[PDB]
Amino acid sequence: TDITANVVVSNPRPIFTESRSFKAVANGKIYIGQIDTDPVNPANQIPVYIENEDGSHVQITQPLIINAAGKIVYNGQLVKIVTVQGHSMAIYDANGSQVDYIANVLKYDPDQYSIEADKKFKYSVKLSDYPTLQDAASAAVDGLLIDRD
Amino acid sequence: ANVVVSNPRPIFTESRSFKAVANGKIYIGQIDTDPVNPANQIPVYIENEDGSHVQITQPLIINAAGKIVYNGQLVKIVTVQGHSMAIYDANGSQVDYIANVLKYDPDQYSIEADKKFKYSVKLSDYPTLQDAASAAVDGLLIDRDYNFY
Amino acid sequence: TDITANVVVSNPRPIFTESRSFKAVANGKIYIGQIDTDPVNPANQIPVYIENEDGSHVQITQPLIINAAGKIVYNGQLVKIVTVQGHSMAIYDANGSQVDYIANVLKYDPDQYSIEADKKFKYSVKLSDYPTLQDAASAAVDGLLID
Amino acid sequence: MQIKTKGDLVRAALRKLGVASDATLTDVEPQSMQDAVDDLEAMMAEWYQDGKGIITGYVFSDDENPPAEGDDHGLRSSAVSAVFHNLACRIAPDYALEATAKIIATAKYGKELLYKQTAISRAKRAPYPSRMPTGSGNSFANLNEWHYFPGEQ
Amino acid sequence: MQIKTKGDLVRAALRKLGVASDATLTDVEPQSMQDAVDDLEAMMAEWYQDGKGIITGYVFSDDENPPAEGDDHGLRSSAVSAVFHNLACRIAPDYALEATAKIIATAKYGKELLYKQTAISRAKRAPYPSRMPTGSGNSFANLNEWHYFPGEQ
Repeated sequence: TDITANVVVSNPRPIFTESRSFKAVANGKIYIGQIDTDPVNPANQIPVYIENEDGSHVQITQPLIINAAGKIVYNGQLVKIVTVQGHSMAIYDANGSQVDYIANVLKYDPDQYSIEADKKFKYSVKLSDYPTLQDAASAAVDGLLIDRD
Repeated sequence: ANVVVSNPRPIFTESRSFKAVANGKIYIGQIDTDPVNPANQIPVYIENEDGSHVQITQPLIINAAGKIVYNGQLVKIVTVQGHSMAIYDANGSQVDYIANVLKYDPDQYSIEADKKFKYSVKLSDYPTLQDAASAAVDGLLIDRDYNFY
Repeated sequence: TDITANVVVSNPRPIFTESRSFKAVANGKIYIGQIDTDPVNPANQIPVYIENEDGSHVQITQPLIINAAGKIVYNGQLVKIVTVQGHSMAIYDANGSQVDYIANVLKYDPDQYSIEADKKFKYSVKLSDYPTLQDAASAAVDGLLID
Repeated sequence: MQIKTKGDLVRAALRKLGVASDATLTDVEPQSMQDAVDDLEAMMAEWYQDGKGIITGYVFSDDENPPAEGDDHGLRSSAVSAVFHNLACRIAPDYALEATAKIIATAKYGKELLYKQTAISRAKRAPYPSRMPTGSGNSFANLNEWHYFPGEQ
Repeated sequence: MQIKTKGDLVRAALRKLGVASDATLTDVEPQSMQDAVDDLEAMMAEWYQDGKGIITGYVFSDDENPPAEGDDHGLRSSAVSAVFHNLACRIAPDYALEATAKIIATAKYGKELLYKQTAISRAKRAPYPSRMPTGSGNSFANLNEWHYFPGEQ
């Protein structure tokens, strides 16, 4: 009501925990691969980038290493990992067992109706809802509508 | 280089302490109602990785880690309507209550949006033009520069 | 069978835990500022809005308290504390020690897709939905379609 | 106590050595933490000697739960200041460092205080020998036909 | 005393070490304070040993209050000059600094003065053995048929 407010304040560093007990996975490898494939096989893996402050994306080796805190760590330091969406995730423990396996991380999305709805409609901003012309024009895709205000 | 890598598995913890809500119970009820009583709830469904769905009894249980478990394996639970969840500890106390996990109701709003919106589709989401035109009705867009052959 | 899937059961509250260990920040403070700046000073901070159970927003002071569990407390546990733009997070500990500092953070709100969909698409009531023509025209706004 | 977990002992030892702590720019890689935890478990098993050595509250990882670094240690509050000092002393050869004399003195003091209570409790006197008569002053064990002591048995 | 809080003890120890004071223009960093207060609690928990150790007025934080720096300590006015000197001697291993010999001598003196009163109070003589007669001079316990001493019991 007051503003759009589309950004949620949440934990900016992901946390990985064990499945049978409540404790962070220590020195547990993480593998990332294509949709519905085994990330352990090097043929199915996708590039994984580290996003520095400068905005430069530097690719690193596929097996990501977790620390005692449960967060992805590179060379002892916490890093921000960004990859192309739609990646299967396979978390492996230090011993060599399997903690979790997710075929499509986009399926673990609280709202899945929006994904289906976005495909089958036309996008066009109405002038009535936005206060001014510039705001409506900036967020406009595929034509507009001219109404009051 | 779009979506940050993160754990999408849900972890349920206590409100006033750092605990895992061992052996807790989650009730999935109807919108803006108390799900404790047995009459006022909605069905829940498991979604395996392949895509099958299985009917599940209402009193969802929580593992020792804090993740929902059926039999001995971690699972993913999907409901068709909008729901209100209530997490309880082993001793029967209330951990958290959410009147609306989603502020809107996906089913009724889906029917309304089907009634009051145009059904045209775009080529961007569909790899091939034939696949796009197969499921496209009432319009098509030709968004990306599709190659002829 | 294969019934339609619309919403998945998930935990909507985030936990802030100390780095290098597996403890929860006891009574630390969260400072939210612009993208690549220092959130501590008043100049760089950005407005912060509560999101109530019903759609509404109440502004609060920038320093955010954290309870023993690791979730932002306010008085009772507060809901989703939605801000605008992409902020920089500077989490402090109980005794003013810097836990972690991140420049660029951006996560979108999954809730309230109805408002975005209404503001997004354009209206066409069609004719197959309604039995006759008069009732179809009564509910028709800026468009109409035939069989 | 803030040192509840084994990883807390490892981090305290590393801080005492100066290698890495909370306020340091560079940090050690988790495999080093795993190796330090394994070395700590080896050290604590050698002192116990299976109940016949130093006795302190300590629970060994059963290996069923994967991360042995995360689980809690049953150490009482007094033994903590000795265990991580000794762990830091043993970790110095792992790197190129050498432990400072103060750390060595603290480890000595800690182990001595660890064993002093058990040493007091284990100082017991053996019973009378088998061929040792009981005098005529008992007047009851003497009248009960039990003139001689039973023995160590 | 103006050293009521644990933070005052930490600041005094750091100033004695020369790490952070006003005589040196540097300032105290919070994580150093947290590490030093954790080390102080560990060291003080080792000295008391559940009572069988050095007895001084001290309250151990149950961690119900998250910030343990601000809370009060029950140290009597005489033990303060020993506690922070020993704390400053212990902290220096965290950096590469080495404590000056004066600080070591002062810590020795402080600990000795801490334990001397308890040493005086705990030097008690054992009672008479069980098989020791009371002579014919008592004349009252002798008339009460209570000829022999009761014993250590």
